[PDB]
Amino acid sequence: LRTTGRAVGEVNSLVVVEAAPYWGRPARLTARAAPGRDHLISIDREAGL
Amino acid sequence: YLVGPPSLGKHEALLAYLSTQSVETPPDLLYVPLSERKVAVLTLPSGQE
Amino acid sequence: APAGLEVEPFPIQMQVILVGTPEAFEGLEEDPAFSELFRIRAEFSPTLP
Repeated sequence: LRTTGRAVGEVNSLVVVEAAPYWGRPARLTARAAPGRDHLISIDREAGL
Repeated sequence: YLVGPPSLGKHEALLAYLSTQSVETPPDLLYVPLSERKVAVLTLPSGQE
Repeated sequence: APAGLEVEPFPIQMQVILVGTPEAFEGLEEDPAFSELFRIRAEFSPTLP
């Protein structure tokens, strides 16, 4: 995880972990803006069916 | 009925407040067999048991 | 048994030192009743300085 410099579309988002002892911590979040479908896909929730 | 988040000491404080109240001579409770199979709940003045 | 033996409560004095994997206590830490009893986590890491 980088706490210095710049990057495009990349953010060190904060979240509290409950799959671990209760604590806040950052994780790298990546956004891909790709010309194509008008639909927005979030794979971290969507898994099909 | 008392509602509140846990670890609030509801039982302890409730008991502490209840212990300060006064009720005049709660009658002694007893069972009286009206037959071989029938039992009736009876109340009596204290000391009449 | 025609009639069991009734054990009245007593003020406990023991120190319960549970042992388990971090995942083992993850199934118990979810309820708030575990926290109001236990405040002491003896934490072991798989790494040392």
